[PDB]
Amino acid sequence: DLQDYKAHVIAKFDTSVDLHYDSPEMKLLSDAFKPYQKTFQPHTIILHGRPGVGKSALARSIVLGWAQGKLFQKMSFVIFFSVREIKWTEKSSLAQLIAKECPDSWDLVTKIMSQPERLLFVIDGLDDMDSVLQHDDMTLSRDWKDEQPIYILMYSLLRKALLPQSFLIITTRNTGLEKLKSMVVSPLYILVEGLSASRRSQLVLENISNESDRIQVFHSLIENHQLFDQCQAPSVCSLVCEALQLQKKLGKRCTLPCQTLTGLYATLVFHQLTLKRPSQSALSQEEQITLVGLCMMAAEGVWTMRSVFYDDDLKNYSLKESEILALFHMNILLQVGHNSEQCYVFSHLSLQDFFAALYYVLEGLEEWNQHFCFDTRLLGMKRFLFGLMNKDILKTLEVLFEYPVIPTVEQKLQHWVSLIAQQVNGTSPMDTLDAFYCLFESQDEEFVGGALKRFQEVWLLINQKMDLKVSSYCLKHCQNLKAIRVDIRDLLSVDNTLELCPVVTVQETQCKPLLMEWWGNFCSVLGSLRNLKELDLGDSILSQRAMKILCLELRNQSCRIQKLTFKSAEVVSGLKHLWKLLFSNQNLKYLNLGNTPMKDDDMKLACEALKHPKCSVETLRLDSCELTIIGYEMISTLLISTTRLKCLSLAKNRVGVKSMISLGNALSSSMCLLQKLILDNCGLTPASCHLLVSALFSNQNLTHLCLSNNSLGTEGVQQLCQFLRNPECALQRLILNHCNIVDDAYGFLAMRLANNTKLTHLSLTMNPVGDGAMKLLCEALKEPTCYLQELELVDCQLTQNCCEDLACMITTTKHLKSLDLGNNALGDKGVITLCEGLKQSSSSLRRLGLGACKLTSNCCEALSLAISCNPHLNSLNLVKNDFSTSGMLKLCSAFQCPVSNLGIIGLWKQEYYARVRRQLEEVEFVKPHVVIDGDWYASDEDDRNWWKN
Amino acid sequence: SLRLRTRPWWFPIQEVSNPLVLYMEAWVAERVIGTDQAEISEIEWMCQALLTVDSVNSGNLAEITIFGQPSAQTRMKNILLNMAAWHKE
Amino acid sequence: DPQPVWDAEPQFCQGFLIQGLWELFMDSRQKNADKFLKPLSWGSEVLESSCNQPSTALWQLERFTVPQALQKVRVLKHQELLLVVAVSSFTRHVFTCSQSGIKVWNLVNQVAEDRDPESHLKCSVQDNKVYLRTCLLSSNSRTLFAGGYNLPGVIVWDLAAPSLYEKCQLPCEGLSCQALANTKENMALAGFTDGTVRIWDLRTQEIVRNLKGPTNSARNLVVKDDNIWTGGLDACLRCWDLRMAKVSLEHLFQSQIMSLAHSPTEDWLLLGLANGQHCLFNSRKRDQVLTVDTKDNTILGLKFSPNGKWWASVGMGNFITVHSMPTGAKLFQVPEVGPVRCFDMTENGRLIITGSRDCASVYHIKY
Repeated sequence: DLQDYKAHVIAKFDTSVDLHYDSPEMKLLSDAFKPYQKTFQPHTIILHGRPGVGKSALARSIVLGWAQGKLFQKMSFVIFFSVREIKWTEKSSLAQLIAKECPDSWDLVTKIMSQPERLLFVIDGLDDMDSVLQHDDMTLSRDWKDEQPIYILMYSLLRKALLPQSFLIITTRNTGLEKLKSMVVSPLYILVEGLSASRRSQLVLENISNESDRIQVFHSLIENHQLFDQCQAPSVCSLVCEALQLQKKLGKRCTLPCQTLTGLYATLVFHQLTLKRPSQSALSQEEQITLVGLCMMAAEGVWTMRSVFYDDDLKNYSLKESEILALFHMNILLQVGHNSEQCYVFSHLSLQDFFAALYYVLEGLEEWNQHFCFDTRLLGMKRFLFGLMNKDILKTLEVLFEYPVIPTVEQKLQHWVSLIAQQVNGTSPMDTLDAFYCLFESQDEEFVGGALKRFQEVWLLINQKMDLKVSSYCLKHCQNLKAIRVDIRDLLSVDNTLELCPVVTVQETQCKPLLMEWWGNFCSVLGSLRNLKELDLGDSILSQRAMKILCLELRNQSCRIQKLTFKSAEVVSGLKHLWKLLFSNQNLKYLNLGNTPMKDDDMKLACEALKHPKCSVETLRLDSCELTIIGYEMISTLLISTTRLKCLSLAKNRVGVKSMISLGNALSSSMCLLQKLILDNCGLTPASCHLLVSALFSNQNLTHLCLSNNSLGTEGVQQLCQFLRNPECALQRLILNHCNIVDDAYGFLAMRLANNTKLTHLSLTMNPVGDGAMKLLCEALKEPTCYLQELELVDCQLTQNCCEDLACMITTTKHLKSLDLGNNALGDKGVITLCEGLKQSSSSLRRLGLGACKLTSNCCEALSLAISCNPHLNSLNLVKNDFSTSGMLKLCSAFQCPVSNLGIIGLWKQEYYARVRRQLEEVEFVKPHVVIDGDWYASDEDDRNWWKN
Repeated sequence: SLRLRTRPWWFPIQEVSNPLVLYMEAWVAERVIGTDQAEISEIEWMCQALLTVDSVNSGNLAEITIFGQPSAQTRMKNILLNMAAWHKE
Repeated sequence: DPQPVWDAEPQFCQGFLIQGLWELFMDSRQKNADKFLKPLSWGSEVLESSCNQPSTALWQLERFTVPQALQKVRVLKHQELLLVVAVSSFTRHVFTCSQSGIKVWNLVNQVAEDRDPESHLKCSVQDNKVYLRTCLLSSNSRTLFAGGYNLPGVIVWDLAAPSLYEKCQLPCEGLSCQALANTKENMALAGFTDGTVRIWDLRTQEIVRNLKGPTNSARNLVVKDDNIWTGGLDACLRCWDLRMAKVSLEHLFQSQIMSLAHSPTEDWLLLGLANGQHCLFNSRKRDQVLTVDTKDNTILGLKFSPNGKWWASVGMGNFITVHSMPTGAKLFQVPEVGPVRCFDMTENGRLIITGSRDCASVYHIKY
């Protein structure tokens, strides 16, 4: 009887003559059921692809080939199923389904007796059952002939737990694979594509309007990856071509744009709606109810993951197919199914998403509810909802519905887009880019302008041309931004690339790639803003041409940039053009040029340009550059001449003796006007530093000086004290972060600081001092004739013995305001005896750093009482210490007193229990200015980090 | 209008929704890419990128598609460009 | 007494917008600044800004850094007690294990709380009743080892093929896994309950050599270029030489050892005892041991950094602490719910997994 079944199965499926053949893409599937490795032989093959590609055709052709031959010969039997055409609630058995599929019933008894060794199933659909799964617990069925609703049998047959050692082939959707991958056991995955890329390009090319703007519209259509992805299926490509042709015909009558999917879909649907009406007028009430019911049904179907729409769903919303056919005349809501029950599925998923989006606009126009009787999957609906806020679609909707349309959700969308911009620690570029895409979908000036008004800072990654276009479009409406950062890693890495995609060129004459055009447009948009003053190149790698274009377009008369940064970019080719720009735009006064090697000619050109009277830069950095002795000679020659520089840095580069003497000779003359000088991480010997201080002895212009990470002897510090003692020195801040100064040098420093003004800041980090020299320092600064304000002792070998001296110093002093104690073994007794004199508050200190001082929970009471009544204290730090629960509660209760005026508090709040978290939340609630952050050193009231940038 | 290709288990499904397409000469494409599959599969594992070569175009142009995250795509493309440039000379 | 209280952590922007849209639809058919965490982009990085420092590091001190705090980004929902974890950040995967199976997840998905694995490998149905204890992952991310209580061997899975399937068996009839190891010369190691450490050949599956010691003496195993360091409840540490095949050194400690680790760069060995006392022993000089820390809870895990400048510790005491290698000073903490039993760290030192009862929380390292 097998031949009768063969004849019946070839008779029933016959719908493709030239679509099924011995294609090379089918031999791969035929050989797929073979052991790739000698150990492994696959048992389950799962096919996936885009929703619109012809996969059911593949399954049908497989069955037909088995029935005819030359496709599967060892396979003695195949069975085809279709679950989208059968209800999945009634109780049945595998025998009942097999009898429904197989006309004869006497064969299965002999079939199951010995065939399960070779028995193949072909299954279609299975993606719409992602909603019935209760996820709680389901009983596995081990044998057939069981009365049980069919979804459990699908689960059981899927586990290879019902009819084992039997091969299966499954067809599904990309987005329906979320729950299926943990069901099957060791599958083999095969991916299916639509048409090629060149064919898509030619098909889209043939359907453009060509009204003198064909290039831009074509490229906007094709480079958009989201649209081009779903243009894989032939149906969607045909729809897009039809919509473009329709726009071409009635060209002057359509004000809707043709650059996005929403415009084309609205064009088609609304033109079909207006065709039925003999004259331009308003839809009748029943037509309105039908439209509302259909849209809201689509919305619920999208929400609940259902795409079958049984007849009872049609009844529950008072809808019928005849009305839809009469009203639309378009292939919408097709009917499928061969049994008594019918199934209603849309012609695509895109249409369902579009109608789901269209629901939200029409919700509040009236009260429709009277006449009704009742994250990846939502990308299309969200994009369509964003795109439907265009004003022309709203105007047409108003004309149709004879009522003004003011959708509520517009405020919610604006609020969400604004919430991204105001972030406490900067903006995540992923959300910014996603918002830029969504706002480019809605081509409305008012909406975009109202959305982007509180950004003030932008960070972007650009690696696709469409990204350049959307950023260039949306940046024009940002009028509050002040700083930007672009990370172009690889798009412009290669200098030259000339190739054509189609067989012939798209345009007759281009002569210059599109990518260069879009880069130029983005750079000009950057250059034409008003409130932007800082430009940062981020982490990009640029060629010669990109740098040339940026330089040329930044020569404009409207750019107001003051800071230019190149600290992580390879721009070695375009330094000539940078030097040319340097003396043509006068609004910039800060140039950061770190980590870029410089030859002799580049330095000569830079020095020549820097001397030009048109130039106006006041800060310059050249750290980590590879310089020569001739470079140092040119630096000296520039330095002596008439220039406008006030800050110069030469960090992280070894300096020779000849360079040292040349620089000292140049700096010694009174005609050199410099305020600040930074020289850390360079290779200075004690002799070289001695000559440096000898040269500095006669100068009276510098105010700031840095010599960190250097080797300083006792002769050097003695010479420094000699220079800084005598009057007209005008030095305010001293930086000695890592030079090893020890023993007699601190005595000299204390003697100098005992009676000395015009000195304000002094730091002695990472230096070997005990209690003995700190005694001298505290005694010296105890005197009234010292005007230091800030002392930094982050990494000194400081112990708990001198805490009494610290307390007396605090209570007696009258001038200094800041005190840092970073990595000293303070202990608990030292801190409590320090806060004993700190609580009395005879001084006006405002900043106290107590991080990493080995504080236990025994010193909490004294700290709480000291911070309880001391209105002068403003800042504090308590990181890298441990605390028990009770001590933390006492501290928090102290935070809540009405007398305290703490403005910045340095804590990590994510390392305590729940109760401490709640108390800290209440502290934030009562006082609206307290900032509890761990990045204590990021707060810069006065310019303290001036040498680190 | 149908193409079939295998997808290994370790390649996520989220990163297959943005190919990269590059065009270059067919004669060099056939010689550079090769015929066997073991070396190609090892290259795909090393760069964490999957590539397919198509020569259905009537002209001397062949279509190459690369899948992966942007860094992997850039590295894999650089490897292919360097190999092709060396082979051409 | 104190109880940690959990809350929905991520609430990223897209989730907020989706919740807002969902609320409106339910609202209509009824008649009848906020804090967001940055996304974990591409499963690799976070794209944030580094913290500020009081001073500037040396020219040669560039790649030596120390973390500052940990931030939660996701939760992985198993159902059974978590025992071991792996990462292998080369392929952006996560392997979690329990007493009944291995569930493979992925990190590319952007989900606030995950419940769908990429697969579900179990071995209980093969025999009457078999459990799983440990797992291991090779350096190049091309092989996965696993062992059990009643298993007829240690299974070998292959992860470089177009499919995921069993490859070998490595016979062992009546011995519990209790430990695992691998070597760069294409050989495998294992240490059973009663103290036998047996070496098999990976490419042929032949037993090469057998090493025998007292009971419970192979609970932990760490290998070097030519040495093997073992120690267990016996409160001793001994070294075996593969070439010479007998004991070379032995040391006695006060309490039962619970974990071991080795520094990638220097020659220090980390030991975690049963009273919380960390220790360090020099592998090359082999002179003495020095105690650095003291805690009130037992210790159940150690691990070095890729650069060997800090280490982390997990245990029974509700806390996950991080210490600095130079001397052993405490840096910070993060509380949890119950006795933490496992964790692992990626190759690049960017993430850290942790599993307490049935949740495999993933944190992020803030440099």
